[PDB]
Amino acid sequence: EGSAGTTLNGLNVEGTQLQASLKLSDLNIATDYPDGLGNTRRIKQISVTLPALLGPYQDVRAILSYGGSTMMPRGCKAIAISHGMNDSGQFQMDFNDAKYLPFEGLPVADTGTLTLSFPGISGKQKSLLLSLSDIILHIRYTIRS
Amino acid sequence: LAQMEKSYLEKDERALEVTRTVSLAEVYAGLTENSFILKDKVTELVNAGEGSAGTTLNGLNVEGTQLQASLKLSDLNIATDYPDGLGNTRRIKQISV
Amino acid sequence: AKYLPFEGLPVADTGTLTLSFPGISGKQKSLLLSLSDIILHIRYTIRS
Amino acid sequence: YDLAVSLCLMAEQTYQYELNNAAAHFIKPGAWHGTYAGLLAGETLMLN
Repeated sequence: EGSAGTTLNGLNVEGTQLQASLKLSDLNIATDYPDGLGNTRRIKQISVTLPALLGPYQDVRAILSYGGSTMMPRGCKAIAISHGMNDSGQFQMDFNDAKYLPFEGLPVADTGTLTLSFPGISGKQKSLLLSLSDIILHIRYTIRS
Repeated sequence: LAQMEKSYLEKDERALEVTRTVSLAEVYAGLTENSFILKDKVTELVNAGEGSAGTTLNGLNVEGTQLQASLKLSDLNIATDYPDGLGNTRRIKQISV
Repeated sequence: AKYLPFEGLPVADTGTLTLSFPGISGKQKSLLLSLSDIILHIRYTIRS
Repeated sequence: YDLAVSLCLMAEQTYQYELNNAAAHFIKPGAWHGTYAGLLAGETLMLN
């Protein structure tokens, strides 16, 4: 039933679905490196690590979506996490793809919402969420002048 | 051809690639109608190459010198693993064993 | 470039997915006696 | 002409997406001059 933290930077259970939220403006990724090397700092790709005690041949179900007003050409706005160990949604991750990677071109300092949501909080994935140490996001971005 | 290519480029979007692991021991054990454990019914049907197990289309069957294990994909409910707000065309990319 | 096997199977259809073993009593009796379970990695795509 | 100017504006849209410049306008309104049957439309679009 419950929630945690503030809105847009906390946990929330909606029915049978736990989601964990994030605001990218609250990460201050645009000031990690000095501003003399470019101002267009846009996300290339986002991959998720879930260091949980996965059972033998057990799947992960999680959707990391984006809530905001940025364009994000088409269905690149969300991924599905099934491996759980440094994955995007993709099978055989391919940088320099012909198509756009998911979350590619997200401006890394926007006031958007980055929500990772778990289907089935009480059903098939109670034990996975009880054994979840933390949620780790590999935000890969590009600093361009 | 250019009309069809334009419609393809306007209707092609990315994906949501999902792998789903299905073990037949869990499916055959939780089938609620002639349900069985897989590891003992395989040795029952291999040491005597005649019998069957479970219902039709979701069970084991020996046909001559050929054991087959069956499954119905409607009985897996893969289309309701994720919420329906992320797309309805949920089609298999690939199956590996 | 070509289609993968089972590509485009609608994942909620009323179809039958049968895995069949040749030679239950011949060269593959011991393999089927030692079989723990059968595991299927069904890789699919959710598209709007 | 309708199909190919749609392809051109599609390439312009991904130009505006990659280089973070939503005001880049290379494909000018025109190039189908109706009184000369829309001739030299593809020359103008190759120019753009």
